Amino acid sequence: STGSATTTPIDSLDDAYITPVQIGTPAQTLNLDFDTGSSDLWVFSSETTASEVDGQTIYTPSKSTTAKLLSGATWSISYGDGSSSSGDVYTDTVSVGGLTVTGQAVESAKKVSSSFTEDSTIDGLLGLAFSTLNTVSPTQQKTFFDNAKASLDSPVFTADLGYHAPGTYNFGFIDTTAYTGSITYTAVSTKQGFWEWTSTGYAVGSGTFKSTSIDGIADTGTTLLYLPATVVSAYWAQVSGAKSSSSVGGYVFPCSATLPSFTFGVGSARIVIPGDYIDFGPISTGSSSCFGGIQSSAGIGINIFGDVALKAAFVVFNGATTPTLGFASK
Repeated sequence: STGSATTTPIDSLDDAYITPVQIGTPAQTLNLDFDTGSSDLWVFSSETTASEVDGQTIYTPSKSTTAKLLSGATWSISYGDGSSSSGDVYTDTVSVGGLTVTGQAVESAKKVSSSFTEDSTIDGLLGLAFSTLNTVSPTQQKTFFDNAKASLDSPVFTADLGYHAPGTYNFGFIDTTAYTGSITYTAVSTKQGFWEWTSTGYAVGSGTFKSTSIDGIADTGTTLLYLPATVVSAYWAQVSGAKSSSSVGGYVFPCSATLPSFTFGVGSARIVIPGDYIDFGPISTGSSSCFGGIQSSAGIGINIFGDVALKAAFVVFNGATTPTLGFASK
């Protein structure tokens, strides 16, 4: 089997991407944030505290003839940005782009933190990291991909995120029309539950490539590119007037700037992030200070190849017995 679904930016800055997902019988379609950095499929629901729902579409398990309470199961997750959610668990039928999993754990939110409430466009998360990170207790549950994998034509999914435009998540096949040149594959460590890999270095603009190992995670659920402070400083030093602002919470730059590209290495191959991908717009409405898309990972504790990086590539999440990651230009 295979599946193919379009993923769409939630706003004009590509702050996140949503993908329609069918849950239950009859189908209830929710727009979920596909997140290769976590492993819970959770949704706003009829059980979510009313004051914490503000415009999201909810899953109502009582209206699904295939929903079953997973008795005694609870979940609770906290993400790197301090956001969180928790609740109980149903199993139900879940379909993405024509690919169907029966008995998928659908984690129903009883509580969500303020940033989730405040984002009316995201109805939940669909985790695509390794199932070892799943938070369901006392019986850990599998991700949608883990459940689908054996049925897929090939045990892979691909992320093809757009810049200020829709893109595609495919399951079970590699669309050879969706990228240019060849796909370069690179090793993955699953030890921390992430799609963790090591970039071979970077360049800023037309500058020379610096060969240096950068361990980090391929994370569609993080907006920006978070890298070591040394790398980030080298980038922003090429932008007149750019500075790290403690009050704003990262590097800002004059909105009048033309940003340089940023290149990262994948083995001997190179992925080029155009300068415009690194512009996240005014820090507040009407400001001439703009927020940068490349930020320091210092104090996160891990480097993160988030959407800013991934959207410059066609990315293969290869779930073979020994997982690997593939990157192609597009």
